Amino acid sequence: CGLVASNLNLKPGECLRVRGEVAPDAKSFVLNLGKDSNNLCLHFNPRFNAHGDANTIVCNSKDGGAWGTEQREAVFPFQPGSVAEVCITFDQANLTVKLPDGYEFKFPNRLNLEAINYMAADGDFKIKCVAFD
Amino acid sequence: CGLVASNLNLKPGECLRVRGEVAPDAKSFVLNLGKDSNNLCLHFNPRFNAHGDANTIVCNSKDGGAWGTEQREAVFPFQPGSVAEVCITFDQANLTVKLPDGYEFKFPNRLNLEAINYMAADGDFKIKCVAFD
Ligand SMILES: OC[C@H]1O[C@H](O[C@H]2O[C@H](CO)[C@@H](O)[C@H](O)[C@H]2O)[C@H](O)[C@@H](O)[C@@H]1O
Repeated sequence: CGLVASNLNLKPGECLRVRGEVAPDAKSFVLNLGKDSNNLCLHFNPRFNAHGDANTIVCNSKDGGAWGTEQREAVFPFQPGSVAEVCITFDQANLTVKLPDGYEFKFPNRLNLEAINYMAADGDFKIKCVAFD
Repeated sequence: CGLVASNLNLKPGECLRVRGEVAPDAKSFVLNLGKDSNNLCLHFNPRFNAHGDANTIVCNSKDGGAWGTEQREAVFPFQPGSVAEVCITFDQANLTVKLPDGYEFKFPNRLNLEAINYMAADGDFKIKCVAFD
Protein backbone atom coordinates (compact mmCIF):
# COMPACT_ATOMS: atom_id res chain seq x y z
CA CYS A 1 0.00 0.00 0.00
CA GLY A 2 1.30 3.38 -1.05
CA LEU A 3 1.62 6.83 0.41
CA VAL A 4 -1.35 8.20 2.32
CA ALA A 5 -1.54 11.88 3.12
CA SER A 6 -4.09 14.03 4.92
CA ASN A 7 -4.58 17.67 5.89
CA LEU A 8 -3.37 18.66 2.37
CA ASN A 9 -5.62 21.76 2.44
CA LEU A 10 -5.48 22.07 -1.35
CA LYS A 11 -7.66 24.99 -2.53
CA PRO A 12 -9.39 25.61 -5.88
CA GLY A 13 -6.94 26.40 -8.67
CA GLU A 14 -3.92 25.18 -6.66
CA CYS A 15 -1.81 22.55 -8.39
CA LEU A 16 -1.05 19.21 -6.75
CA ARG A 17 1.90 17.65 -8.62
CA VAL A 18 2.74 13.98 -8.14
CA ARG A 19 5.83 12.38 -9.69
CA GLY A 20 6.51 8.67 -9.43
CA GLU A 21 7.99 5.51 -10.91
CA VAL A 22 5.68 3.23 -12.86
CA ALA A 23 6.79 -0.30 -12.00
CA PRO A 24 8.31 -2.31 -14.87
CA ASP A 25 5.63 -5.01 -14.48
CA ALA A 26 2.88 -2.42 -14.05
CA LYS A 27 -0.67 -3.74 -14.35
CA SER A 28 -2.48 -0.84 -12.67
CA PHE A 29 -2.05 2.05 -10.23
CA VAL A 30 -4.35 4.39 -8.33
CA LEU A 31 -4.32 7.92 -7.04
CA ASN A 32 -7.23 8.67 -4.73
CA LEU A 33 -8.09 12.29 -3.90
CA GLY A 34 -10.79 13.79 -1.73
CA LYS A 35 -11.94 14.74 1.74
CA ASP A 36 -10.99 11.37 3.30
CA SER A 37 -10.88 7.72 2.30
CA ASN A 38 -14.69 7.48 2.19
CA ASN A 39 -15.26 10.68 0.17
CA LEU A 40 -13.19 10.82 -3.01
CA CYS A 41 -13.65 13.47 -5.65
CA LEU A 42 -11.20 11.53 -7.83
CA HIS A 43 -10.34 7.86 -7.97
CA PHE A 44 -7.74 7.92 -10.78
CA ASN A 45 -6.93 4.40 -12.02
CA PRO A 46 -4.69 3.87 -15.07
CA ARG A 47 -5.02 0.23 -16.09
CA PHE A 48 -2.23 -1.18 -18.23
CA ASN A 49 -3.75 -4.67 -18.07
CA ALA A 50 -6.25 -5.11 -15.26
CA HIS A 51 -9.91 -6.09 -14.75
CA GLY A 52 -10.35 -6.53 -18.50
CA ASP A 53 -9.07 -3.09 -19.47
CA ALA A 54 -5.95 -2.58 -21.54
CA ASN A 55 -4.27 0.86 -21.61
CA THR A 56 -7.32 2.68 -20.23
CA ILE A 57 -7.72 5.28 -17.47
CA VAL A 58 -10.75 4.59 -15.26
CA CYS A 59 -12.02 7.42 -13.07
CA ASN A 60 -14.66 7.41 -10.37
CA SER A 61 -15.93 9.21 -7.26
CA LYS A 62 -16.88 7.85 -3.83
CA ASP A 63 -19.52 9.56 -1.69
CA GLY A 64 -20.13 8.44 1.89
CA GLY A 65 -18.50 5.11 1.05
CA ALA A 66 -20.58 4.58 -2.11
CA TRP A 67 -18.80 4.39 -5.46
CA GLY A 68 -20.16 6.47 -8.30
CA THR A 69 -20.31 5.58 -11.98
CA GLU A 70 -17.00 4.83 -13.67
CA GLN A 71 -15.82 7.13 -16.47
CA ARG A 72 -13.28 5.84 -18.99
CA GLU A 73 -10.88 8.29 -20.64
CA ALA A 74 -9.71 8.46 -24.25
CA VAL A 75 -5.92 8.77 -23.69
CA PHE A 76 -3.19 6.75 -21.99
CA PRO A 77 0.25 8.36 -21.99
CA PHE A 78 1.80 5.93 -19.51
CA GLN A 79 4.44 3.24 -20.04
CA PRO A 80 5.60 0.56 -17.57
CA GLY A 81 8.99 1.00 -15.96
CA SER A 82 9.07 4.76 -16.46
CA VAL A 83 8.78 7.99 -14.51
CA ALA A 84 5.47 9.78 -14.78
CA GLU A 85 4.15 13.04 -13.38
CA VAL A 86 0.49 13.93 -12.92
CA CYS A 87 -0.83 17.39 -12.07
CA ILE A 88 -4.25 17.93 -10.54
CA THR A 89 -6.35 21.05 -10.00
CA PHE A 90 -10.03 21.52 -9.27
CA ASP A 91 -12.80 24.06 -9.06
CA GLN A 92 -16.25 23.32 -7.78
CA ALA A 93 -17.41 22.13 -11.23
CA ASN A 94 -14.47 19.98 -12.41
CA LEU A 95 -11.19 18.38 -11.61
CA THR A 96 -8.55 18.90 -14.26
CA VAL A 97 -5.98 16.13 -14.60
CA LYS A 98 -2.83 16.94 -16.59
CA LEU A 99 -0.86 13.91 -17.82
CA PRO A 100 2.51 13.29 -19.51
CA ASP A 101 2.98 14.27 -23.16
CA GLY A 102 0.60 17.23 -22.93
CA TYR A 103 -2.64 15.27 -22.43
CA GLU A 104 -5.36 16.35 -20.04
CA PHE A 105 -8.98 15.66 -19.19
CA LYS A 106 -11.67 16.96 -16.88
CA PHE A 107 -13.75 14.90 -14.51
CA PRO A 108 -16.83 16.42 -12.83
CA ASN A 109 -16.52 17.50 -9.19
CA ARG A 110 -19.44 15.30 -8.12
CA LEU A 111 -18.99 15.96 -4.40
CA ASN A 112 -18.81 19.75 -4.94
CA LEU A 113 -15.67 19.80 -2.77
CA GLU A 114 -14.14 23.19 -1.95
CA ALA A 115 -10.90 21.68 -0.59
CA ILE A 116 -8.94 18.49 -1.22
CA ASN A 117 -7.49 17.21 2.05
CA TYR A 118 -6.73 13.54 1.32
CA MET A 119 -4.55 11.67 -1.13
CA ALA A 120 -3.57 8.03 -1.38
CA ALA A 121 -1.60 5.99 -3.89
CA ASP A 122 -1.88 2.27 -4.51
CA GLY A 123 -0.66 -0.25 -7.03
CA ASP A 124 2.32 -0.15 -9.36
CA PHE A 125 3.32 3.51 -8.75
CA LYS A 126 6.09 4.55 -6.34
CA ILE A 127 5.75 8.23 -5.42
CA LYS A 128 9.05 10.16 -5.45
CA CYS A 129 7.83 13.75 -5.09
CA VAL A 130 4.69 15.64 -4.12
CA ALA A 131 4.41 19.39 -4.60
CA PHE A 132 1.73 21.94 -3.79
CA ASP A 133 2.34 24.78 -6.25
CA CYS B 1 -2.83 20.66 12.02
CA GLY B 2 -0.40 20.38 9.11
CA LEU B 3 0.34 17.63 6.61
CA VAL B 4 0.27 14.03 7.83
CA ALA B 5 1.80 11.30 5.69
CA SER B 6 1.92 7.56 6.33
CA ASN B 7 3.36 4.53 4.51
CA LEU B 8 6.45 6.55 3.58
CA ASN B 9 8.65 3.43 3.78
CA LEU B 10 11.82 5.51 4.11
CA LYS B 11 14.64 2.99 4.46
CA PRO B 12 18.06 3.53 6.03
CA GLY B 13 20.24 5.75 3.90
CA GLU B 14 17.33 7.21 1.89
CA CYS B 15 16.68 10.94 1.95
CA LEU B 16 13.47 12.68 2.92
CA ARG B 17 13.45 16.31 1.72
CA VAL B 18 10.85 18.77 2.99
CA ARG B 19 10.66 22.35 1.66
CA GLY B 20 8.25 24.90 3.10
CA GLU B 21 7.42 28.53 3.75
CA VAL B 22 8.14 29.91 7.22
CA ALA B 23 5.43 32.38 8.26
CA PRO B 24 6.58 36.02 8.49
CA ASP B 25 5.53 36.10 12.16
CA ALA B 26 6.45 32.46 12.79
CA LYS B 27 6.77 31.35 16.41
CA SER B 28 7.65 27.69 15.89
CA PHE B 29 7.07 24.66 13.72
CA VAL B 30 7.36 20.93 14.08
CA LEU B 31 8.22 17.99 11.88
CA ASN B 32 7.49 14.63 13.54
CA LEU B 33 8.95 11.47 12.03
CA GLY B 34 8.50 7.88 13.07
CA LYS B 35 6.02 5.02 13.05
CA ASP B 36 2.89 6.83 14.31
CA SER B 37 1.90 9.69 16.60
CA ASN B 38 3.03 7.69 19.68
CA ASN B 39 6.38 6.47 18.24
CA LEU B 40 8.63 9.24 16.92
CA CYS B 41 12.28 8.66 16.09
CA LEU B 42 12.53 12.43 15.60
CA HIS B 43 10.50 15.32 16.92
CA PHE B 44 12.12 18.35 15.24
CA ASN B 45 10.93 21.67 16.70
CA PRO B 46 12.59 24.93 15.58
CA ARG B 47 11.50 27.60 18.07
CA PHE B 48 11.73 31.20 16.83
CA ASN B 49 9.94 32.46 19.95
CA ALA B 50 8.05 29.76 21.86
CA HIS B 51 8.05 28.25 25.34
CA GLY B 52 10.39 30.99 26.50
CA ASP B 53 12.97 29.95 23.89
CA ALA B 54 14.41 32.10 21.14
CA ASN B 55 15.95 30.82 17.90
CA THR B 56 16.54 27.32 19.23
CA ILE B 57 16.03 23.90 17.65
CA VAL B 58 14.53 21.49 20.19
CA CYS B 59 14.67 17.78 19.35
CA ASN B 60 13.32 14.69 21.10
CA SER B 61 12.02 11.16 20.57
CA LYS B 62 8.82 9.53 21.71
CA ASP B 63 8.61 5.81 22.43
CA GLY B 64 5.31 4.16 23.17
CA GLY B 65 3.92 7.53 24.17
CA ALA B 66 6.91 8.47 26.40
CA TRP B 67 8.92 11.59 25.52
CA GLY B 68 12.64 10.91 25.60
CA THR B 69 15.50 13.11 26.74
CA GLU B 70 15.32 16.45 25.00
CA GLN B 71 18.36 17.74 23.08
CA ARG B 72 18.97 21.28 21.83
CA GLU B 73 21.12 22.29 18.86
CA ALA B 74 23.54 25.20 18.61
CA VAL B 75 22.70 26.62 15.19
CA PHE B 76 19.46 28.18 13.97
CA PRO B 77 19.54 28.73 10.19
CA PHE B 78 15.87 29.68 9.84
CA GLN B 79 14.35 33.09 9.15
CA PRO B 80 10.69 34.10 9.46
CA GLY B 81 9.19 34.90 6.07
CA SER B 82 11.51 32.68 4.00
CA VAL B 83 11.63 29.32 2.24
CA ALA B 84 13.44 26.57 4.13
CA GLU B 85 14.39 23.00 3.18
CA VAL B 86 15.35 20.22 5.60
CA CYS B 87 16.73 16.87 4.53
CA ILE B 88 16.65 13.81 6.77
CA THR B 89 18.37 10.40 6.62
CA PHE B 90 19.00 7.72 9.20
CA ASP B 91 21.03 4.64 9.98
CA GLN B 92 20.91 2.40 13.06
CA ALA B 93 23.09 4.83 15.03
CA ASN B 94 21.61 8.24 14.19
CA LEU B 95 19.35 10.46 12.22
CA THR B 96 21.22 13.12 10.26
CA VAL B 97 19.32 16.35 9.77
CA LYS B 98 20.63 18.76 7.13
CA LEU B 99 19.46 22.31 7.53
CA PRO B 100 19.59 25.47 5.44
CA ASP B 101 22.93 27.22 5.06
CA GLY B 102 24.81 23.93 5.09
CA TYR B 103 24.43 23.15 8.81
CA GLU B 104 23.81 19.57 9.87
CA PHE B 105 23.46 17.67 13.11
CA LYS B 106 22.90 14.14 14.31
CA PHE B 107 20.22 12.94 16.69
CA PRO B 108 20.49 9.45 18.21
CA ASN B 109 18.24 6.76 16.74
CA ARG B 110 16.51 5.62 19.94
CA LEU B 111 13.80 3.42 18.40
CA ASN B 112 14.27 0.21 16.48
CA LEU B 113 12.34 1.15 13.35
CA GLU B 114 13.09 -0.72 10.14
CA ALA B 115 11.84 2.29 8.20
CA ILE B 116 10.34 5.72 8.79
CA ASN B 117 6.69 5.41 7.76
CA TYR B 118 5.06 8.46 9.37
CA MET B 119 5.55 12.19 9.11
CA ALA B 120 3.45 14.94 10.64
CA ALA B 121 3.95 18.69 10.35
CA ASP B 122 2.56 21.40 12.57
CA GLY B 123 2.96 25.08 13.29
CA ASP B 124 4.10 28.06 11.30
CA PHE B 125 5.48 26.24 8.24
CA LYS B 126 3.55 25.66 4.95
CA ILE B 127 4.91 22.60 3.14
CA LYS B 128 5.50 23.19 -0.58
CA CYS B 129 7.40 20.07 -1.61
CA VAL B 130 8.14 16.60 -0.19
CA ALA B 131 10.60 14.32 -1.99
CA PHE B 132 11.68 10.72 -1.30
CA ASP B 133 15.05 10.26 -3.05
O1 LIG C 1 4.22 22.45 28.73
C1 LIG C 1 4.51 21.88 27.46
C2 LIG C 1 6.03 21.70 27.29
O2 LIG C 1 6.33 21.45 25.90
C3 LIG C 1 7.73 21.18 25.72
O3 LIG C 1 8.10 20.04 26.50
C4 LIG C 1 7.41 18.87 26.05
O4 LIG C 1 7.59 18.72 24.63
C5 LIG C 1 8.99 18.67 24.30
C6 LIG C 1 9.22 18.59 22.78
O5 LIG C 1 8.94 19.84 22.11
C7 LIG C 1 9.60 17.46 24.97
O6 LIG C 1 10.98 17.43 24.63
C8 LIG C 1 9.44 17.58 26.48
O7 LIG C 1 10.00 16.44 27.17
C9 LIG C 1 7.97 17.67 26.79
O8 LIG C 1 7.80 17.83 28.19
C10 LIG C 1 8.57 22.40 26.13
O9 LIG C 1 9.99 22.11 26.00
C11 LIG C 1 8.27 22.77 27.57
O10 LIG C 1 8.99 23.99 27.88
C12 LIG C 1 6.76 22.95 27.76
O11 LIG C 1 6.46 23.19 29.15
